Amino acid sequence: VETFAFQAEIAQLMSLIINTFYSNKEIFLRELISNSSDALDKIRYESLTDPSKLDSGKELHINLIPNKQDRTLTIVDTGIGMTKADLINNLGTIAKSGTKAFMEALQAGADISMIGQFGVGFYSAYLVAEKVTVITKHNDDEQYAWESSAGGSFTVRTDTGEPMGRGTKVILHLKEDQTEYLEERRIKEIVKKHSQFIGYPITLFVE
Amino acid sequence: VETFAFQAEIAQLMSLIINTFYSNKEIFLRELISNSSDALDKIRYESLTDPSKLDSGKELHINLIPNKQDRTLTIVDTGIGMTKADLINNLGTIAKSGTKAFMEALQAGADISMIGQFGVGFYSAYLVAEKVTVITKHNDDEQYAWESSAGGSFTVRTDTGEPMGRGTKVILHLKEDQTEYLEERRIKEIVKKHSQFIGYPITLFVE
Ligand SMILES: CC(C)c1cc(C(=O)N2CCc3ccccc3C2)c(O)cc1O
Ligand SMILES: CC(C)c1cc(C(=O)N2CCc3ccccc3C2)c(O)cc1O
Repeated sequence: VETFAFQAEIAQLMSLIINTFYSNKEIFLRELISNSSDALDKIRYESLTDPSKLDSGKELHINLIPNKQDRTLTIVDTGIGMTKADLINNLGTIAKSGTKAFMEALQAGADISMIGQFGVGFYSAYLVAEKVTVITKHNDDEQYAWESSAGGSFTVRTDTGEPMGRGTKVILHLKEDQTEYLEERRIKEIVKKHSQFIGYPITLFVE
Repeated sequence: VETFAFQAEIAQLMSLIINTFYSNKEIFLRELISNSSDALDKIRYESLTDPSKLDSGKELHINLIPNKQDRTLTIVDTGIGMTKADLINNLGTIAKSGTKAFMEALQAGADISMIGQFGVGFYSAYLVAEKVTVITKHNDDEQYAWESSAGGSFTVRTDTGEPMGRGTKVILHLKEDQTEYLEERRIKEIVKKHSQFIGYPITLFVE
């Protein structure tokens, strides 16, 4: 288990998300699904010119898995996945994101729902989750587990639990008062409201 | 001068944009600026780990250049730019875009303003332009000019006019009835309405 610090501005953004009063939390799901879609776009695109990249799974889809007993909502995709390095650079640093622009926007009148415009939508997970686990598998690396309850750090370790094939799985350990998002009709409502046009099957599992 | 065919679905999307009655054309600028921003994000990001990528220009900005005499609106950025190959793959084929999802969305109630959600916002240029020229320079290639008046094809050639350094320049040869978008106050209005939060300076040139 390796423990890393978030880049300062990331930590600041996370704090903002966790601490700002903002009721319209449901947008977290849209942003996660949107990331999934992007990742699926990427493998689809690369696999045009190299079909062997599908050897780890041809089906391109997104699964939504609620679990009331564990109080978790899991979003799984069969997208391109992330290597260890992608994982650490993309989740722990500003990278190609508009972290700064977002935080500045928030001061100039913008609202949190616009987070996706700035390439940092993943962190909206922290509107509803006390902890977030990201399990990922890229064709070019082994399976890794990223994890963070915020507070300025995250961990990365190899994951030898259930091999995934290829893709990314985001496990949301929900806050106590956010169990709303484990309810079939609530989830259905949100997907219809915000993600009806996504170009990949979205399957909502039942319990 | 090499002449290429658009991938069928691209050609179909372009036709849709050109032929669909849709008054809210001003969104074209938002989408172009958004592409610019993304491209600037990318060079910013790569230049963290390799500062020599800025040798071709350290300033990261977007310029808006109207020209009433030529009836053109030009959008210039100092982003990462595109190689010849990126140019041909990214503008001529579906690539990583949601072209299909967009066109399907349009049938299921979506509207053209949502084009950006599907990674094909560039083509909104054809709401206002009869022709679009894209001049680009990536650190890893020479300067190239892409061009298309739609109708199913585009051309690519080396550009030895004015070297750019690094970046992408989108020249919009406006349709006769769209000279609206050469007016300083109109442009100002649109940038404020749709692109106020972009994280790079946007400079509007005067004539
Ligand atoms: C944890 C967040 C950030 C996240 C990342 C991915 C992912 O694997 N990439 C892989 C690389 C890539 C390439 C293009 C577009 C998006 C992505 C995201 C995903 O599928 C879902 C997610 O919710
Ligand atoms: C003609 C359209 C498509 C377009 C492309 C670019 C561009 O150079 N890339 C370069 C590669 C890249 C990488 C990440 C995000 C966007 C972009 C767009 C741009 O700066 C502006 C544009 O309006």
